[PDB]
Amino acid sequence: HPETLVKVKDAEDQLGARVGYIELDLNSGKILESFRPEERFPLTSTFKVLLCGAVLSRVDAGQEQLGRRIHYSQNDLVEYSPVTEKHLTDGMTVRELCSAAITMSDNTAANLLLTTIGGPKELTDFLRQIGDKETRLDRIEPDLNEGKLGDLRDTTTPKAIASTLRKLLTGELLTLASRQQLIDWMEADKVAGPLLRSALPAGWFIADKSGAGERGSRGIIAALGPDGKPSRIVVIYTTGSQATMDERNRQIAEIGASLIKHW
Ligand SMILES: [Cl-]
Ligand SMILES: [Cl-]
Ligand SMILES: [Cl-]
Ligand SMILES: [Cl-]
Ligand SMILES: [Mg+2]
Ligand SMILES: [Mg+2]
Ligand SMILES: [Mg+2]
Repeated sequence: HPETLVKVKDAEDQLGARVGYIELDLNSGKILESFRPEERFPLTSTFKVLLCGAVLSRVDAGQEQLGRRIHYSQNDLVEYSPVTEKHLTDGMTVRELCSAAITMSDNTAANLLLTTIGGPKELTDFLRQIGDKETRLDRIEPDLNEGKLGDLRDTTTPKAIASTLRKLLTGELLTLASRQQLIDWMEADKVAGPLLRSALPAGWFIADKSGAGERGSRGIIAALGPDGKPSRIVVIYTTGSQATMDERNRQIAEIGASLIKHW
């Protein structure tokens, strides 16, 4: 809706940074609204959904088991790993790792899952195979969060990842069991949800993944809608701002508030 565009522009002005935005109709994939939809932005932790989609695709193909236990070491632990920090001695199952990676944004969990699939290049190959010609993962956590000026590594476009999310959550790319598991992880309660959850009306559905990185990078991908069912995909990205984190979050949240008000 045009009012949302005005709020996207106001966010650019307040943040001193580009903001990319797309809304899709979930059933049809029709683009309902867009701003800088084909410009590149860092993925940051939004990639963790794509990662777990690649894992679930392997499960469906009999190449991975959700109950397989992954053993790792102290040196595998990277910053912002609140779940994996608690399982050095006992390990974690693949299922537990995806839950941590999505719901808790656990960085080491994502790195371990990347090992299970064979690395960033294998994620990128999975994306290409399902028809995403843009998204790329090149590095692991935390370096993928760098957000360097002029760097194409670890980026997507709003349009590309919106379409990819729709492929993962709807249709037949994943089995029903895997689709539902991915949605369940994305819908699970989180510690704080400033970007969209804070705007979402009661009774509405949201399955989301946020991301935050260096150099102003921030984003969210979501499927949301009224009456306990999703009906739209929304993607919002920004990078480059040196405003405070609170200001970044507030500006993105106001985009979401507009989307809901003008739904
Ligand atoms: Cl535009
Ligand atoms: Cl564009
Ligand atoms: Cl492995
Ligand atoms: Cl959030
Ligand atoms: Mg060991
Ligand atoms: Mg649930
Ligand atoms: Mg809840």
